[PDB]
Amino acid sequence: QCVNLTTRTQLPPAYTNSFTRGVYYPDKVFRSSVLHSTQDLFLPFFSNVTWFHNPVLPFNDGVYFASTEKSNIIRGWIFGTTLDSKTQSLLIVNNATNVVIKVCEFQFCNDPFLDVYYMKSEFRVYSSANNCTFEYVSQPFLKNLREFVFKNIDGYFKIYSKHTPINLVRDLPQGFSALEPLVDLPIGINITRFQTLLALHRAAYYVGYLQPRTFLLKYNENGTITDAVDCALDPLS
Amino acid sequence: FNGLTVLPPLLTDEMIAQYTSALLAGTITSGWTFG
Amino acid sequence: EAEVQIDRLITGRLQSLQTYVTQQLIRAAEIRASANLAATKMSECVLGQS
Amino acid sequence: SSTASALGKLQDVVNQNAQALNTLVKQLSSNFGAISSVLNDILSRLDPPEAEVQIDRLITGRLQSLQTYVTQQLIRAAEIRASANLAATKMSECVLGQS
Amino acid sequence: ETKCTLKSFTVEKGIYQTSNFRVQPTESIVRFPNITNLCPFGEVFNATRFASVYAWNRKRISNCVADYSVLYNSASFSTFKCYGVSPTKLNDLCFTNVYADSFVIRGDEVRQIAPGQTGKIADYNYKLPDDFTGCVIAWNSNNLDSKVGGNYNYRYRLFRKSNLKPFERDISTEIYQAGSTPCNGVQGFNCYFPLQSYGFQPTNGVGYQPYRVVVLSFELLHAPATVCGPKKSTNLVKNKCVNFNFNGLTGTGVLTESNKKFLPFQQFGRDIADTTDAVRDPQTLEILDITPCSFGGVSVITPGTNTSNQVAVLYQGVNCTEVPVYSTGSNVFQTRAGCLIGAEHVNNSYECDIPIGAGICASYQS
Amino acid sequence: FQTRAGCLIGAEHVNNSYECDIPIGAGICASYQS
Amino acid sequence: NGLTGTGVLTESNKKFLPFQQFGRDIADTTDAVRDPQTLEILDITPCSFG
Amino acid sequence: ICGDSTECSNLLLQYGSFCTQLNRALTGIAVEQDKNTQEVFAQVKQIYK
Amino acid sequence: ICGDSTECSNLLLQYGSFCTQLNRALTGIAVEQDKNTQEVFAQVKQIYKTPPIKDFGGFNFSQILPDPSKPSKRSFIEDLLFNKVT
Ligand SMILES: *[C@@H]1O[C@H](CO)[C@@H](O[C@@H]2O[C@H](CO)[C@@H](O)[C@H](O)[C@H]2NC(C)=O)[C@H](O)[C@H]1NC(C)=O
Ligand SMILES: *[C@@H]1O[C@H](CO)[C@@H](O[C@@H]2O[C@H](CO)[C@@H](O)[C@H](O)[C@H]2NC(C)=O)[C@H](O)[C@H]1NC(C)=O
Ligand SMILES: *[C@@H]1O[C@H](CO)[C@@H](O[C@@H]2O[C@H](CO)[C@@H](O)[C@H](O)[C@H]2NC(C)=O)[C@H](O)[C@H]1NC(C)=O
Ligand SMILES: *[C@@H]1O[C@H](CO)[C@@H](O[C@@H]2O[C@H](CO)[C@@H](O)[C@H](O)[C@H]2NC(C)=O)[C@H](O)[C@H]1NC(C)=O
Ligand SMILES: *[C@@H]1O[C@H](CO)[C@@H](O[C@@H]2O[C@H](CO)[C@@H](O)[C@H](O)[C@H]2NC(C)=O)[C@H](O)[C@H]1NC(C)=O
Ligand SMILES: *[C@@H]1O[C@H](CO)[C@@H](O[C@@H]2O[C@H](CO)[C@@H](O)[C@H](O)[C@H]2NC(C)=O)[C@H](O)[C@H]1NC(C)=O
Ligand SMILES: *[C@@H]1O[C@H](CO)[C@@H](O)[C@H](O)[C@H]1NC(C)=O
Ligand SMILES: *[C@@H]1O[C@H](CO)[C@@H](O)[C@H](O)[C@H]1NC(C)=O
Ligand SMILES: *[C@@H]1O[C@H](CO)[C@@H](O)[C@H](O)[C@H]1NC(C)=O
Ligand SMILES: *[C@@H]1O[C@H](CO)[C@@H](O)[C@H](O)[C@H]1NC(C)=O
Ligand SMILES: *[C@@H]1O[C@H](CO)[C@@H](O)[C@H](O)[C@H]1NC(C)=O
Ligand SMILES: *[C@@H]1O[C@H](CO)[C@@H](O)[C@H](O)[C@H]1NC(C)=O
Repeated sequence: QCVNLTTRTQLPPAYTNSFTRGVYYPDKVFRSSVLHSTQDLFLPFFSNVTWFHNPVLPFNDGVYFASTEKSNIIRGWIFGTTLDSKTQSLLIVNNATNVVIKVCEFQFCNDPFLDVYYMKSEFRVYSSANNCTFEYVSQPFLKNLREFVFKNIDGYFKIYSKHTPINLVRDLPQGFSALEPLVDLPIGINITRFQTLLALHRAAYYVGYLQPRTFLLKYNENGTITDAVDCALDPLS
Repeated sequence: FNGLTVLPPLLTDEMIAQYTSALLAGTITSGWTFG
Repeated sequence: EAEVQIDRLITGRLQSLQTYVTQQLIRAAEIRASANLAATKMSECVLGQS
Repeated sequence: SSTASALGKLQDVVNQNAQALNTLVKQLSSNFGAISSVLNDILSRLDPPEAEVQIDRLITGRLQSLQTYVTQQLIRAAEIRASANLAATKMSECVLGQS
Repeated sequence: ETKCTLKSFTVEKGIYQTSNFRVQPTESIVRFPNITNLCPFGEVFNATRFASVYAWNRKRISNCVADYSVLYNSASFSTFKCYGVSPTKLNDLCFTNVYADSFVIRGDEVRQIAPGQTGKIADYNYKLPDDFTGCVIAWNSNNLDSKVGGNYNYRYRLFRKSNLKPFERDISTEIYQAGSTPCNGVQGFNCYFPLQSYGFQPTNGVGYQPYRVVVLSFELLHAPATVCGPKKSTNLVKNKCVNFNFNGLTGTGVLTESNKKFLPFQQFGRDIADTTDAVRDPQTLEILDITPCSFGGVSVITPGTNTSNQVAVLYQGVNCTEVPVYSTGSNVFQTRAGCLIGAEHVNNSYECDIPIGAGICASYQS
Repeated sequence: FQTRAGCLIGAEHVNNSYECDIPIGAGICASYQS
Repeated sequence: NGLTGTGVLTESNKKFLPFQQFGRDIADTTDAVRDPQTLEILDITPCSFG
Repeated sequence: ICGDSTECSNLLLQYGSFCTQLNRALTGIAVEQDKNTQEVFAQVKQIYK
Repeated sequence: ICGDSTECSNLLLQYGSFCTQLNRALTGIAVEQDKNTQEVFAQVKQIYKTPPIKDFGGFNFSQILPDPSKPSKRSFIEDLLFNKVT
């Protein structure tokens, strides 16, 4: 139940600096007052990250998705190859109540949207859903930046998340914050592209890509990652 | 070569010869006092 | 089985390299002793009368 | 009192000893070509007629590492003995009399 | 012991190092989660229809209690062969994410399913990794999977551009260009369909009757345990040198209450040189602690068998709290080098005869 | 800069001569000022 | 001609006797080869590393 | 011991740090040689003529 | 090597007397350390003591003589040396 979006809004694909974001806990082992070196997928320091002020973007290996959203406009995500019923598709929705994760052969139009009526009840993102594979429900995820990391390893979809209040106007803060592991989806899907959802009334977010490399991580007294060093960045590194 | 290298010494031969010359001039002229 | 053959080659070459390193260490120790003797002789019999 | 790094030699000796111990204890976490680096898992997970092969791989690797450590210790002890002999001679000649 | 170690019947004055000392464990503790639901295995083993080899059925099972004893003793299986695990120990282990693959193959191809094995099914239909861990079960299905009218529904891959990948599924059906000219969707010269059908008939002899094969694959500690076997859970014991089997992690030591500040997602910490220090019990979710039981070398101080035959015993680096033949012996002395039994402490000070350590040493008088 | 020991990047060559503090080799060495 | 290896090739003034195909110095290290078509002597040196 | 081979490097990887200490010993030897020469020959405060 | 495993000990038992050889060297090393210290420091037969009144012709040795106030009975320089290095 959707039609083509006539008002083709254009989000300028600007470029900004990655700085030192994209650090997450790599394992499930506690440590304290130790400097540990680990090799894994990470966001390289001081790289370009794309800024949007809805197009189609490839999944590649892993995705760092950040949003300095206000009033919680962002709703969910769509994952798949061609976003049609012919191939398995995945949907994440975070509405006012419990979040829903769905894996079915869903069908979508050109520009799916959620929309709100001002009494808030509207959902026509998809068009058809015949064969379903996985269903899940969890606690809702939600001036305040929210960062997520999506990885697909060995038939496991890892989602790491972290939200922190922000006061800077536009650019990503030049601070440090690790990303705790949030959810593991134990379903194997061949994802290659993904989308985004907005809560329109009836647009700034940053996207970066990961690469495999080695990091050095310092644990404080209480076991919280507090500082990091990227190996292949500079002779001093 | 097959992964092996030889590194040059820090002191070149001219400097060693200069040290020997300095020592010998000092011992000729000043005796043992310069030690 | 290629990996087994590679394992044999690896362990043999590692053993040879270890032997070379140990021999170099012994020779270096002896050379250091000789150098200390030379330094003492230079200090005593050149800068003074013994 | 003011200037630091004036006692480099003793600190270097301590550092070398600690580093040797650290690498020796860290060598315990290597597969050495086996299927696991922990002996209890291979014991309690697999059938003995080739668990013995895995244990043999672990044994030979660890024994080789221990031998190398012992040889390094011997060399270091020799040089320390030479230094101690020099110190004893110096203290006998320059403290108990005028050189 | 001194005489045996020195390989002599006479021992001169001195202190010798004979053997070592360790504290034996006392009891056992087992701690498992409170999960008791059964595991579905007859659903997949007794399925009426199995898919073809190229479309082998893939199933994922987790969060269940599986008893392998009732399947180990079953005689309905012609072939029962595992690689990385001894079958009798499957009832004593816990895994996560068990994968089951079921298919139907010919009788003579059973050997093809093996790590480091080459053939036709092994490289064109189902490639097994060289380091694969798991088990394979095979059994003849000529009585039910063979039709007198002929079974052509079962097909196997015959041609491909190159070799497959381990644990890869291929369902693409395109004409194969066997020559130097495109087929253009025409199955003629140098043009064949990559799938070849079967002629399963009951009248056929051995080597052609249908065979049903199910393979199981596991993992080795990549997530908190979810699928174990039927086992009994004991309670927790404190301040005792005991051995534990915490969720498959087996180890011996003394368990102590620890104040380490975990975070809501870690299961067990450690420290420098990857030594397992603290753990979390599954049922109660408490921050425990692991410390090795006391151990250390022992030494004998003797004045020489030439003179006397009484000795003293020194336990190195051992606090005088867990000493236990010398359970009592004589008065016991405590030093910076350990504990000493069989000698009497005095207030005097003489020259050193038999060096002991920390500035103290012993001599014969007793 | 090209030296008997190899090639050096990120340093400037001067005509003076000071005491050697960070030995490089072949009779030359580098220091901090740059 | 079946002799395989990595390196950089230069002109060489070595004079092979009319029936050899390649040369070496010590420890079986090939240094010069003769191309089967032009029939001339070249020189092989390893690629830089350090 | 591998001569630029990927599989050889992967197989060697599971032997632990057998090569850090070798280079450490060799560097120690080189530094010792330099110190030997410096301490045997450099015994003059100035350069006389 | 074995970490309290009987099977590992049995398998190691057929490797000859390597462990006796290994343990026989470390003991010699320790004895050598003890002898080194003893032969470098134990140079005198009696423990001499300085007189309580100190008038050494104007020289002032107060920084090197032991300090009775400190529990360690070490001099100032020795305390500085002990604190300087880990
Ligand atoms: C995952 O999906 C992508 C499509 O998003 C697949 O890419 C296709 O690969 C085939 C084989 O080379 C090509 O013929 C197609 O043109 C590709 N499609 C696109 C859109 O590029 C990919 O093969 C899939 N991977 C798996 C393992 O199924
Ligand atoms: C949803 O599931 C049905 C049931 O399997 C699919 O229908 C089958 O699709 C396969 C695809 O090749 C065919 O081979 C079968 O013959 C179909 N069977 C029937 C009874 O229709 C259906 O295609 C699935 N939907 C989508 C979009 O893939
Ligand atoms: C590690 O955790 C401890 C325990 O909470 C922290 O110590 C106290 O923490 C509380 C609450 O955070 C503070 O109100 C106290 O002032 C802290 N006491 C002290 C002596 O610091 C400790 O601060 C934490 N460390 C870090 C680096 O966050
Ligand atoms: C598949 O079905 C067979 C029945 O033909 C099961 O085998 C019997 O299971 C019952 C269970 O109560 C036992 O009492 C019998 O002794 C079993 N054998 C026979 C010959 O009847 C078999 O267990 C089923 N498969 C699985 C995996 O459970
Ligand atoms: C040997 O063990 C005993 C028992 O643990 C130690 O005695 C404890 O000492 C501490 C420190 O003074 C006290 O807090 C405890 O209350 C004592 N416990 C008991 C039961 O007495 C003793 O200190 C240990 N000896 C050494 C040398 O460490
Ligand atoms: C010898 O030197 C020490 C200092 O090394 C002198 O001790 C100082 O004495 C003055 C006057 O009594 C005090 O103000 C200082 O605080 C003392 N310094 C220390 C470090 O204690 C000592 O007086 C000197 N002795 C003589 C005889 O001159
Ligand atoms: C980032 O993108 C800009 C495009 O304007 C480009 O000029 C810049 O070189 C890029 N950064 C890096 C590190 O390549
Ligand atoms: C939000 O999603 C949940 C999914 O469980 C659904 O039950 C609920 O009705 C949704 N609320 C609205 C306002 O759409
Ligand atoms: C399992 O159930 C028991 C029974 O109440 C409870 O005491 C225990 O905490 C539970 N453990 C888990 C991990 O749910
Ligand atoms: C030790 O033995 C000698 C002869 O073997 C003997 O003369 C001496 O008395 C013995 N020492 C004793 C008994 O203390
Ligand atoms: C000797 O030691 C004991 C205990 O070891 C002590 O009671 C006694 O006071 C000390 N002095 C004398 C003179 O006995
Ligand atoms: C001094 O340095 C300059 C710049 O590096 C160089 O051109 C010149 O040749 C050097 N020597 C003299 C004598 O100027």
